[PDB]
Amino acid sequence: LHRNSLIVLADVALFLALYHFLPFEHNVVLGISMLAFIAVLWLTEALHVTVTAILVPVMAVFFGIFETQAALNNFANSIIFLFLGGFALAAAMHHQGLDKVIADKVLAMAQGKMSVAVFMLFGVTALLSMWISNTATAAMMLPLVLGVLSKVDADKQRSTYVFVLLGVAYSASIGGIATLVGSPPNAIAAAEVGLSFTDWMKFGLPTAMMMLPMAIAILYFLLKPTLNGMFELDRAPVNWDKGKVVTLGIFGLTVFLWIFSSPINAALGGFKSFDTLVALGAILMLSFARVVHWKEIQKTADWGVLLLFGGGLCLSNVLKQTGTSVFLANALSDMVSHMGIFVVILVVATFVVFLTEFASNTASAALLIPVFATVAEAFGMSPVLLSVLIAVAASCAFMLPVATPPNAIVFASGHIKQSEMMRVGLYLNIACIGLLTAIAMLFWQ
Amino acid sequence: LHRNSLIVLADVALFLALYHFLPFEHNVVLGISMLAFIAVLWLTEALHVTVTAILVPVMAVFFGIFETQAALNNFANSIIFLFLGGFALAAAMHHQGLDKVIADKVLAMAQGKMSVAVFMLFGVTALLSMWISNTATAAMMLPLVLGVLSKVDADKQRSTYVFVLLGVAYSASIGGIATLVGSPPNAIAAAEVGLSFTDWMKFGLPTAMMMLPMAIAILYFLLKPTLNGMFELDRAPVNWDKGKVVTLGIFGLTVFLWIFSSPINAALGGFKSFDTLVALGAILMLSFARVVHWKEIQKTADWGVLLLFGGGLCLSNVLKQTGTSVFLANALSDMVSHMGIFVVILVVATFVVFLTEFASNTASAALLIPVFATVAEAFGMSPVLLSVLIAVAASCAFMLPVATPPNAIVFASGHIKQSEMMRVGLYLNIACIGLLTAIAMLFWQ
Amino acid sequence: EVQLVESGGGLVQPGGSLRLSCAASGFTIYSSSIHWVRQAPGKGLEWVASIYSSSGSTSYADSVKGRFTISADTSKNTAYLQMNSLRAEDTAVYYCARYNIHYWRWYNPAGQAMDYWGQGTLVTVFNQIKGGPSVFPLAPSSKSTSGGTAALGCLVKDYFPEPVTVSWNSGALTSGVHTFPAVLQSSGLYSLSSVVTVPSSSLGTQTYICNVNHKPSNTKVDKKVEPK
Amino acid sequence: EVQLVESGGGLVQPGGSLRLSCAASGFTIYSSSIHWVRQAPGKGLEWVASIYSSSGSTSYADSVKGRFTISADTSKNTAYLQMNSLRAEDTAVYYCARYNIHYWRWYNPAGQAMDYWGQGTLVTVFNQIKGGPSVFPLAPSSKSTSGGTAALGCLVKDYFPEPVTVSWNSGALTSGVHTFPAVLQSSGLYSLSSVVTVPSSSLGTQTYICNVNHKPSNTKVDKKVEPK
Amino acid sequence: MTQSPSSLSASVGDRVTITCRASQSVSSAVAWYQQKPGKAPKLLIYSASSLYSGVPSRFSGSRSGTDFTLTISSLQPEDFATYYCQQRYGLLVTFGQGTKVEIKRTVAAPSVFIFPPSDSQLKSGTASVVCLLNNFYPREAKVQWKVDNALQSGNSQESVTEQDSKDSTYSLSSTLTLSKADYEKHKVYACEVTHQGLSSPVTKSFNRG
Amino acid sequence: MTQSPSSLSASVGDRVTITCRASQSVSSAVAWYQQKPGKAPKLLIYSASSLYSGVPSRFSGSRSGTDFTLTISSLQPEDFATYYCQQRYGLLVTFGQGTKVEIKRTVAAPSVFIFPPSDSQLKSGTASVVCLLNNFYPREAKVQWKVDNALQSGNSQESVTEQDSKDSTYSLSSTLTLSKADYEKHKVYACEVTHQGLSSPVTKSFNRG
Ligand SMILES: CCCCCC(=O)OC[C@H](COP(=O)([O-])OCCN)OC(=O)CCCCC
Ligand SMILES: CCCCCC(=O)OC[C@H](COP(=O)([O-])OCCN)OC(=O)CCCCC
Ligand SMILES: CCCCCCCC
Ligand SMILES: CCCCCCCC
Ligand SMILES: CCCCCC
Ligand SMILES: CCCCCC
Repeated sequence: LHRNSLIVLADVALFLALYHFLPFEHNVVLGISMLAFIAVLWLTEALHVTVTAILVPVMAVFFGIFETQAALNNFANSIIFLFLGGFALAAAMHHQGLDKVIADKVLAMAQGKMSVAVFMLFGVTALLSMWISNTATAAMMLPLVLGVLSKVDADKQRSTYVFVLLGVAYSASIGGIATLVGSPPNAIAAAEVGLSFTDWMKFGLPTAMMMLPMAIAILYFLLKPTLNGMFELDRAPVNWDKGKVVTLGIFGLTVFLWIFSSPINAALGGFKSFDTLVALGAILMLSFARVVHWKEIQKTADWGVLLLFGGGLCLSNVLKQTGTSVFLANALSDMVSHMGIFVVILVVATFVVFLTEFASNTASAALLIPVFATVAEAFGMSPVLLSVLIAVAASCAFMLPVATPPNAIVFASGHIKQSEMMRVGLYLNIACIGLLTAIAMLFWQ
Repeated sequence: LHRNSLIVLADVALFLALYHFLPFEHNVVLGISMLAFIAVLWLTEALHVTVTAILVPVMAVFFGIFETQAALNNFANSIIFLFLGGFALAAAMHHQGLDKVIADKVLAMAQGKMSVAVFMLFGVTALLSMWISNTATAAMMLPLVLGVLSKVDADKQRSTYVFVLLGVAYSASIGGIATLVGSPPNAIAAAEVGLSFTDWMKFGLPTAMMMLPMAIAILYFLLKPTLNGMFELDRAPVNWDKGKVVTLGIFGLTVFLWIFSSPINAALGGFKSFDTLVALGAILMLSFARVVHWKEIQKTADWGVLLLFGGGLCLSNVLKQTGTSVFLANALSDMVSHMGIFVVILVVATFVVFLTEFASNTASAALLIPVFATVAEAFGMSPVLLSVLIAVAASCAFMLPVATPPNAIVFASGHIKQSEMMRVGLYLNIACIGLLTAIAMLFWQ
Repeated sequence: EVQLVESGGGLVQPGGSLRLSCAASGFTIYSSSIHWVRQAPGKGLEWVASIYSSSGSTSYADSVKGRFTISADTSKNTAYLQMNSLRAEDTAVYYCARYNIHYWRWYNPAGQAMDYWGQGTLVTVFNQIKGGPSVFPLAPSSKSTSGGTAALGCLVKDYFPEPVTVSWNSGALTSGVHTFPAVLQSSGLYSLSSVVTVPSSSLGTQTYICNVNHKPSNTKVDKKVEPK
Repeated sequence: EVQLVESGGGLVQPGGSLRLSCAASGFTIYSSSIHWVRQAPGKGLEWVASIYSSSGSTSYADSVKGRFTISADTSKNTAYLQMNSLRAEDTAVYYCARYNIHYWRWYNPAGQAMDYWGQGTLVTVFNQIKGGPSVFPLAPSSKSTSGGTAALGCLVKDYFPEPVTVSWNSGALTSGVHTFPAVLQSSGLYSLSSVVTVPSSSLGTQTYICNVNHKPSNTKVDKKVEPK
Repeated sequence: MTQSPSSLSASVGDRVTITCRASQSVSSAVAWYQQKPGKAPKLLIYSASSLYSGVPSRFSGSRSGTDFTLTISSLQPEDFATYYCQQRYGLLVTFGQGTKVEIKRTVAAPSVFIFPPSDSQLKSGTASVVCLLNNFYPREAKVQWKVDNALQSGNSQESVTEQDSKDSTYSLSSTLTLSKADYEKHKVYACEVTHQGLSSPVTKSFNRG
Repeated sequence: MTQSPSSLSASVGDRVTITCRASQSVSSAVAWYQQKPGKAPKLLIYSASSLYSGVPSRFSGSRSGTDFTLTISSLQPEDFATYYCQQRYGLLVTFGQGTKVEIKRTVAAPSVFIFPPSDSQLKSGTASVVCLLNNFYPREAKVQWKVDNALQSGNSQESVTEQDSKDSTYSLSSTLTLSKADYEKHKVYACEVTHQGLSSPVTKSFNRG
């Protein structure tokens, strides 16, 4: 009846037709059919992305690939709890009004000049999107932007609004690239290839600092704003109070343990996922310090994402067990033999960068990182590189409305068109493809 | 500074003093100290019960008992997902207005007589608390009760209000005893001793049907109400609509798979936790049928409980590994040798029944079920019996305000005193001790 | 895969001391209870001691408290039973079993009750030696069953440790033979009987001779049953 | 714990057929790739074939496509390499290794690259037999190094399969001996040399004789090096 | 704990039951063991009734309070062994007094003989008078060592075989161990034997030379 | 894939390096193997540089693009073996052409001798003229089988030992396999030998009888 319902039923027909008409070994065809089914469900978002995550195990058990608990244990990978600690910290420095005070304390340094305050906004947004979230910080910042731009006109010099808002949302989606926490695809990659915090920052932070100024430049040049002006913000200013400095101490200590986590771990006894134990310790420090209450951490966190991590991991483990990934790798051996590596990562980056515009970031990553990480384990390639690339590119959703929520938050206001976003995001996605390809080809060496 | 903070710091001092001054084997003393720490934290509720659950693994890794993931995998036991499916069904038949319509369709059968409508309310409340929750259904029903009792006086014949409301809350806390879903302690027990749905209903449903009429009787006799009257309910009546019958079909089918889960499983291929796969299938049927959207399932479910299950399971696994449970069993061998079984379950039931009045049900269960299940595995006793008994008695929180939320929901209104609840709950807790002891001593044979 | 091998069992004197070891494989002592079970000489099973090493919690039987001591060092796998003040009423075949308790909820080769014992270490509390298995013919009464069968035997007298083998005419007569189990005499010296059934007529055409094989003292004797 | 045992390797004729088996223990073929690696006769390592059974995905080398065929039945553990149309340039020592790929994220004895190979099955594509290791003395030139050392040897001519042992004077001279590796003649018959270094003066006081031990045809010959 | 019955006479194909009373009504840890002579016990049932992996379905268990119980539906020829109940309570165990199931047959007529001591007994200073009971049914033969209407308690030893494999009967070789002059100062020697197959206790007396 | 250098002359305690060029810039699956003569290869490094459990720390690896590389810091006497690189690409593997590290020493003076064929060669119809090179340094001796200023290509076989264990030198036993009349119709027989230790190629000629 409904559209998505027809999508699902066509998906089931496709899966049955594959399962029956694909002449292979049973496990190859089973994994192929599950992959097609899950993919069509994770791109079209017929069923909530997390419902499909849940459905992955149910089809990994009902066909004998796994024992129930061996599948359900995918939903407890230490990266899930690292992201839960990230959500706890976000809730602490939101409920306790830390992010807002940070923003106001930055803007005030730009005494009254918008020309520097907008770049302050971009820096702040990409400095908070690391930890807090991509949607939440964009929603928090849009009011600040409008307060910055209540002076200027909305129809005459509208390019200024487009610049400010797009830069904000772009900066959120980018700053999400700078920490495991910050965007789910980071964690999907890390869990699929076993990465730490500071063993992922090495790929994230340089990329974010090399891609954010790029995007700001391309906005400033495709759009010719009138950023000269004065700055009148109307809200009761904020100030440091006990409970915020405590939260800052806890947050800084947690980040410190996260960064220097190998030297500390070795000096403690060598535990496997010490960043996750740092995250849990952050939860406990916060709760024992009373800055946050678990009700906030449960109202804020997105447990759908935390079930998605497990669903994608189970799909990875399915493509592993069934040897589907190896079947493909053997099927694509000649093409990838002729194609080097530069072309491989170029194709991957192009595909995901122009995909996540139409699909979601988290779902697209959960779908592809398993596929390509396994197919790369088969080929010998390092799954770390491809997983990181697909987690960094899936964030690049700069082209149109809901591809990331931030774009849609901005394009709720109505001061930006669609065509301008399409053009800007096209140029930006090309440049980001170039940048990802270059910094990857570097990290290879 | 704060009270709970002093509780925690005294707890840490106690744990250190044990760890250092208890001369035993290192693992015995470690498990003893962790048990004391966790207990003081789960009774006093200094830290949110779930924060302590999270803290259990962190102290099971930082002292070498377990590898990080071997601990975190406790938070993925199939019972957790069974309860997640229960929460999904609750959200479906709440968002879709199924519970409310059920209630209104029952009350209408009692044309206009309160004398039968109050017992209809008790039956309905214990019929919904099986699936939905204990707090939520009491909150939903309190307005219905007041609508029943808007005719009668609140100060002259107040015993009627006390009867109606206490029976409602008692019925919620009881009906929670009739299904794995319905109350967490059910699941804590099941996970700790590996129980199915219909292999726990055998202990739950008869107990609930033998304890609910008991409680209603003791209320009707300790209080001499004036239940004679007429019935005027003022709200736009409800009726069946598509989306509710679909939800009923899904719910009935899910319950059917849950009950006949062994015959079906054998006829499907024999999978380990087929009730949990039924739960997940219920989520998928609902989402593909569009009666609920995962946003509801995430706003409704109490993931704190789902982390608590894992925390309690990890505590059980700690008391297992360290052999602490066996150390105790050997230490208590003589006393339990003299004491039979009747006395053992009598003491256990008395202790928990009079404990959960002061502490919480879920925390008390999570604390004791591990302890006593392991100590019973040591003694040879069946952990099934003791775990079920502590999960059925912890629900018996009939004595005073917050011991279960329902009591406090009722005693928010102000038409019932405290002393009346204390007296009624004392008599009821004694009678429930008797009943639990009898039906246990039966299930033993 | 899983197995327990028991060692350290052998000869002892009263007021003495021995020490049995029970080396394990296929599981970890850390996650199970070890159980030391002396059966008896020619009687039923008797339990002796137990240990759970994760805690160091040991339980001895009421009959062996200030006389035994169980122990266990993990990191290879073991469960030692040090026997002290061994009495005459302690000679037996000690077995070493494993009992899993907790079911562990994740995975283990753990079994659940004494599934995997071993083979047995025989300890023989001992007083006196220099008993070679003396041999002692038994004469069928001259008035033996007429037209029927008459059984005759050779008695093995005053011998020490098991085993002693008594075969008649070097395997020539394995029909109607009966080699009774050994009995412990009041003086600590074992002594059994070995008998054969035969017709009363064919007695004179053959010589019936029993080979007393005894390795400990390396004895081989053969007695000629010659009725007068 | 883990090991791979390779069997089925032996004598063959050209245009023939053989079938090697590689039975595994300590892991599951289902979760790893099996790799068949013929080294060479007296050369370096060469890769031949591979299989991943979970998918049935096989990869042969460019040199063996319509000639080999790999296979594997799980449920005990195996990886069969059926060799067909064996050529003269295929005699070698086939090894069978395991390569784990995916790291599995939970647990496995899986290794990661060819950690655990085996011992080797030698296959010798073969043309003609009835070569017993003929023996052939080498005379030190009558003008041998004056006041120095002169080496002399016995040549093992026209023999078949390895090994052939050549010790001089039944172990009396293990100093200055050199038993060269066998070389394959143009006719398919092996032939090596075995030489000894000795002073030119002590040559006449001893007879130098080499024992040609050959089990296949059960030969033992001893040639007397007698310079004229 | 205490296990009954002591001895069971059961023919093949029969259904047999064993009871074990605990006297500690806390531990449902009762397990049942099958031991063949001299070999290590083999587990059948572990908690009270739930079967073990590698055991036939005819071995069932039950609890029924503290009266734990074992049931063998079809008694096969390989199920003739000694059966024990163990009860774990904490860390300490205790088995049952022992149950023995034996393949039954008709009454047999004990071939009872009496022997004197060989002359080489009469140099070391002892006499071993052998009273044999061959090919007789289950166990009950109190060999009354009767002389001059004088019984000698304590110095009467008894040794029996297990159940034979061809006729499933027992053979008994008692022994009166006596001193030197004690053998010389008495002439008559008889062993009276009581059995279900002998309506009259038969005594095989004899004189020295 | 292609592995260099072919042969390495390295003395104990030295640091040695090996290079392996892939030509398929996709797979970082390169692993390094240590083989002793006749024995099964022993793994050292698996992906490109990360060490294996049971291997010394002196075996390090590197990628540097497609120029994978192996490094042995302190060359110990037990590290003298044959080293191979394998590159997995999908399911198919390919090893390197082979690298051999040999413990080096000073130039040795090849003790070069020439032998005739024994008279029992001269009945079956063949002659095996043996040109021996004993106790000489590493490998380079192209034994020119020179007669009457006539070379016979193809019919010149060569067999060398491995590196000796007492003096770490090589010994070579070439062989001219010739026909019967071919042996009879020539009188002179010499093998010219070239080495770093001989400034002049020495020929050991001889005549039959
Ligand atoms: C994404 C929508 C899927 C559309 C259907 C599809 O992909 O076609 C089937 C393929 C492979 O099966 P085949 O067509 O090669 O069999 C043909 C042989 N006759 O399945 C896959 O490989 C899907 C992998 C997608 C992961 C991104
Ligand atoms: C619940 C509050 C705990 C109060 C402290 C406490 O229980 O005392 C320590 C005990 C046992 O240690 P011990 O006192 O026997 O050492 C004395 C020996 N000298 O620890 C336990 O057994 C705690 C178990 C509680 C589980 C419900
Ligand atoms: C506030 C985040 C700081 C991150 C610093 C990272 C430098 C390696
Ligand atoms: C609506 C719940 C029905 C439960 C029936 C249980 C009967 C065994
Ligand atoms: C065509 C893309 C192949 C992917 C290589 C991992
Ligand atoms: C005193 C209570 C002991 C608990 C038995 C499990």
